[PDB]
Amino acid sequence: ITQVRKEKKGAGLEFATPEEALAAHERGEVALNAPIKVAGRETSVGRLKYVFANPDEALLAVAHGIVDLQDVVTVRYMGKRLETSPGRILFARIVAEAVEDEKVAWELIQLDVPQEKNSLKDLVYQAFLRLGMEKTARLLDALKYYGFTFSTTSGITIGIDDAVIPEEKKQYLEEADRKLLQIEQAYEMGFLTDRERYDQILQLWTETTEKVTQAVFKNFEENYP
Amino acid sequence: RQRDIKDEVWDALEEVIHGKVVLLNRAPTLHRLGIQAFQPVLVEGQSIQLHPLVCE
Amino acid sequence: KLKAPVFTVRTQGREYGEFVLEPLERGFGVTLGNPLRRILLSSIPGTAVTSVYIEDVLHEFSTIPGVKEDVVEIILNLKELVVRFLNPSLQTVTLLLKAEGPKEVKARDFLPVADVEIMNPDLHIATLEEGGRLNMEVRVDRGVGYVPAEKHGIKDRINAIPVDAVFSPVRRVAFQVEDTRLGQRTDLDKLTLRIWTDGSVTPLEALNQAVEILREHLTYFSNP
Amino acid sequence: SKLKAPVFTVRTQGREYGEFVLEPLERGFGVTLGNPLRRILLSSIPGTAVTSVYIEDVLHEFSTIPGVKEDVVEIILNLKELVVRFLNPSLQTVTLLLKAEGPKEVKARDFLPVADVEIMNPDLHIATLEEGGRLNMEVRVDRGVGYVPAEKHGIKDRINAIPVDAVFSPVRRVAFQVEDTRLGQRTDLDKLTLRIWTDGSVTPLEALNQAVEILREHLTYFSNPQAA
Amino acid sequence: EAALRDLDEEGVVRIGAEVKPGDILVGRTSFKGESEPTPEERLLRSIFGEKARDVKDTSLRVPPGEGGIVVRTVRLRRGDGVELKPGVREVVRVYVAQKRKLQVGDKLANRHGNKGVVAKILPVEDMPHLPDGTPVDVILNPLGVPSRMNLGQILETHLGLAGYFLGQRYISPIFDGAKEPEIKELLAQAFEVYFGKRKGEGFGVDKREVEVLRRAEKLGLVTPGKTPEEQLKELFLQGKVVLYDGRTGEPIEGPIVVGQMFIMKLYHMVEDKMHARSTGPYSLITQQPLG
Amino acid sequence: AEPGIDKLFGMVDSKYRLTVVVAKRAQQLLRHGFKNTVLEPEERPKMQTLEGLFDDPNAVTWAMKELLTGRLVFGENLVPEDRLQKEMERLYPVER
Amino acid sequence: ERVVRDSLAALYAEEDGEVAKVDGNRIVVRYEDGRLVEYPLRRFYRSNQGTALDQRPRVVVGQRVRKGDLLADGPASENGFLALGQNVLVAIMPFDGY
Ligand SMILES: [Mg+2]
Ligand SMILES: [Mg+2]
Ligand SMILES: [Mg+2]
Repeated sequence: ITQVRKEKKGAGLEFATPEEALAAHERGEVALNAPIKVAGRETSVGRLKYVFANPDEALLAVAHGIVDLQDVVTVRYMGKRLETSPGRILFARIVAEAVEDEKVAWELIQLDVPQEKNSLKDLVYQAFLRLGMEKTARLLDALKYYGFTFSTTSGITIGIDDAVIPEEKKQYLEEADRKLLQIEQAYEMGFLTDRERYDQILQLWTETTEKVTQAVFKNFEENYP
Repeated sequence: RQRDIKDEVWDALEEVIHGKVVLLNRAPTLHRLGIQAFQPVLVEGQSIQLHPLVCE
Repeated sequence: KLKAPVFTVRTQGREYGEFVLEPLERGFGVTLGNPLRRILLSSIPGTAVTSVYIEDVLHEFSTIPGVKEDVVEIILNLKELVVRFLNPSLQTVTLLLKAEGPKEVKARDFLPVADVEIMNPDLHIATLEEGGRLNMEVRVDRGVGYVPAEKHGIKDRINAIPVDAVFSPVRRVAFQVEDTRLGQRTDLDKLTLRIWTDGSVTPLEALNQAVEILREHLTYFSNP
Repeated sequence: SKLKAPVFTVRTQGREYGEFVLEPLERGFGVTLGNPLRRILLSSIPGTAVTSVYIEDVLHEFSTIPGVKEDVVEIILNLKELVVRFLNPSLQTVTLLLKAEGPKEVKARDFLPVADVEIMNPDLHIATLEEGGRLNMEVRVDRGVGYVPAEKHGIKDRINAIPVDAVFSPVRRVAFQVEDTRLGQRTDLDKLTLRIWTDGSVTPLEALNQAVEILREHLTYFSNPQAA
Repeated sequence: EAALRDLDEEGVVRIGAEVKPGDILVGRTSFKGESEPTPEERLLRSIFGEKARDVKDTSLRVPPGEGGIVVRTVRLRRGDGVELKPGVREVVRVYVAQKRKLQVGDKLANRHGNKGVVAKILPVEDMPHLPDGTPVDVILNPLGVPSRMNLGQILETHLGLAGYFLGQRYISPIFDGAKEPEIKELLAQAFEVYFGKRKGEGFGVDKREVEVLRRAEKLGLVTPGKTPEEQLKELFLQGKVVLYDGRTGEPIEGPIVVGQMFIMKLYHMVEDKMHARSTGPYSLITQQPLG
Repeated sequence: AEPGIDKLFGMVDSKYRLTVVVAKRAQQLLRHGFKNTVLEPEERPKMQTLEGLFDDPNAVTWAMKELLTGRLVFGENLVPEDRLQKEMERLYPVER
Repeated sequence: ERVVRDSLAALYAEEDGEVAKVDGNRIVVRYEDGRLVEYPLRRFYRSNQGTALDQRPRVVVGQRVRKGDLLADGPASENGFLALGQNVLVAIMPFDGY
């Protein structure tokens, strides 16, 4: 619920007046969350189109299908005009009600990141320091309840097509097969001892392996986040 | 005898455990948190129910 | 077979209620709580600001000379206006606000209307400076649920700004089902329902209305 | 602008299958109405079930019978599939009698007929009897709700009777379908179709009706508030 | 008489009786060790005027947590082609059968090393289910796969989905088996069976299916511009389906891998392992509780 | 968490001292059938049976809730042990 | 099938023949030689581990059997195939912490 959508249809278009942006979105030319610049603002359609007075309004909109929890939007929360998703507002509220202290709760969370293992561990620690173990125990039970609830309906699953083999893999193997031949030649003509040829083949494959790890993850990060 | 066991005995048991804790232990007990105190909630079934956040 | 359950209410004024139904046969906690929640968030009749006109304002993303807020902020404050119709006949008003000079405009400053009550008169709308002027007309409609401004797109004149219509008097619903036991019936449900409203309808009223809507829909399985 | 009573349509195939359409409904009410009814249909509709079995010369479930191919565990599994309709609403229980012998494949058809009692699946295979095989059974069928394991109810009409797990529900399956529809100038309205499969003991429409009734009665429970 | 109800003339429980913890399987009496009664016992006897008997109850009883149906007795008594070790006059053995239903705390596993204890048994109306109303049987967590790296169980499930709708089984020999393309062909056929059935029965695509296709399009799983049916088919060929939450009627927000899997119940049953003690026997030398 | 545990830990120089105070107080309440309680009737901890609400039987729960009122005194060498026992028997006779 | 066969988890026809008698308890087969061979079936026997060893007939009276055809399924055998569990319908998804 705390990751945000990053979309490509809009692809960094320039607009003068926000209504031009909303119309381009109406025509199906700019994705709701694609980064654009309206009069050099570096904003997106969702932040202009959806402007909620308070968390209750934004979550009511989510309940009615207007926006999803990961859509970036504008919300007014504690006298601030925030550009954030309704899911991050919901997370802030989970902390706030668990610990019954909206001001401290606001100081405690990092609002502009997806919550993961380290940010949640830091939240538990700061809560322990600032609010004591009784309130931290209730925070922990709230995080458990809402994490379990949201993971059920999220759509997380595993099929064989989720282990996405990136294209670069084949190139990095062809490249490798090339350099191997190179090394083989240098051994044929006594330039490399056996130990040196062995060490060089191993270095080649250590580096190729790291390269394909980077390519797997870059493919996920750019195309299947 | 199990077929002699009434119903108001389960209610009596519930008054017996009120506010009391039991110790749960998982071996090997590598540090002190291999033992922790819990308020038992009585359940049907034969398994102990353990809270997710203490598993680590 | 199970004894009729007891219904327990706990209220804090007009804004918040918790409701408890136990014991229920296994599963009936979510069987009742999910429909009632869906209904409480979509079909409880209320009112909302649907349109705003401000003198010398072209579009929504404008700024107002001599007023501290931008138009966006005044519209946000208008979405928080709680207006209650006293006459079931009435379906839509237009509320008017003129003021100027250094002053903080509240919701009280709207010119009153026949059978129109304003539950939150201390609600801030704007602050005006020396030589600041505020001339606005706001359209207030009856309705249900939540309708984005573009959806209804209503306009009395060319520079009227359509407002996201927060009809729902219910601000939030939460429910929880807990296992409970009646003797040695072991998997019974205890439903706890929590309702937040703006105050025009109470939590308890909102709930009675939701159960009535549901019962009524159940009568439609009658005559093929 | 407030939508009013929709049209209710009924399509039935035999006593087994039914489709129940309601349209148009306000947006989101397809789910608000379909899913509570699916939950009630699958969990709370009264029906009938074999609850106990006496077989002559059999002391317990873990047995064989000379001249019968099936062991008794398999015979009880076969009887768990018997569908029995009570035509008299007052009737709570029936003992079906079966007496078979010789070479034959005993089906559910072979029970002795009983006033106001109908076997809905008379081709249900019960047991293969061989030359010299004999089978003499009394099976007790009860009315009930939900799933009651043999361990829970312990029903024995006589000393050597075997209690049987009772799944009383007559509902075999429930789906519902929410489709897009429109009325005049309104859009995103719901068309709700409940699809109900039963065993014939009680028809789809009867099930839908007592499900509606169960829900209505539960809505009654919000009537007499109390202070916490 | 209630304690002896199911004991035969000779004191052995009868075939077919249901025995529960505490019930007698074999009645037995032993002569008492020579004891002068404590003065409190002498007085209590005088008050009730009852001669203390000469034998005591030493019967075989069903231990805690056990029981079932008695299905056999064997009775070897001396003086009968029967001779026992010196001094024993008779041995009795009683065989007791139980039918064990799956319960919370029992261990399930598949052939790829996925193993787990049953933590929750849900009523059918709470189970995730297909649009046609079919609930699933078991819910396995995806967090068990990435660090375990046992993807055979995923392919098995994909092919199970095909087999489910085609009414067929497969032999996929190790290192010589079904490949992804052949599994995709079979999933296309199975899709035609699963979806053309609907298209014939007079139904179109559900509003909830459209919401899940919208999410699927954003996840990169389906081609934008194709019809509902073509996108559902793309998902199905990835082995995924729209799934409804039985508690709400609302769809899971992404398509879910669903299929047939072969799962075993292992011989680690909580019925055999649960055990508690308040007091009990102590050791001879150490005077510590026995194990 | 135990209600008020952070304040209870705030009251002592060593966490183990709180456990000694709590346990000795619990024993004192059990010995005198709770007649020596510093709680007011509306402050008494309760337990919901089937019949209705009754006194919580757990003397450690009582002792912690009493500690939280400031009405107990704890420390070393407050009073000789036999004088304390005899005065508590005088003020609150033990059941026979 | 080979695992069921090599572990004696099933009875198979000794030669070609015809089934004369079929019981929960026993199968009588008439072989080509004319001889009448009787096969007692082990029923609800206790294994070393307390699991149940019982054989269930999988033929019928009059059926023609060739050498090596299945006469009876033992434990964890379904028509002569190793049957160590169930085929269940599975969803791969988190579910509320359970
Ligand atoms: Mg807008
Ligand atoms: Mg902060
Ligand atoms: Mg429950």
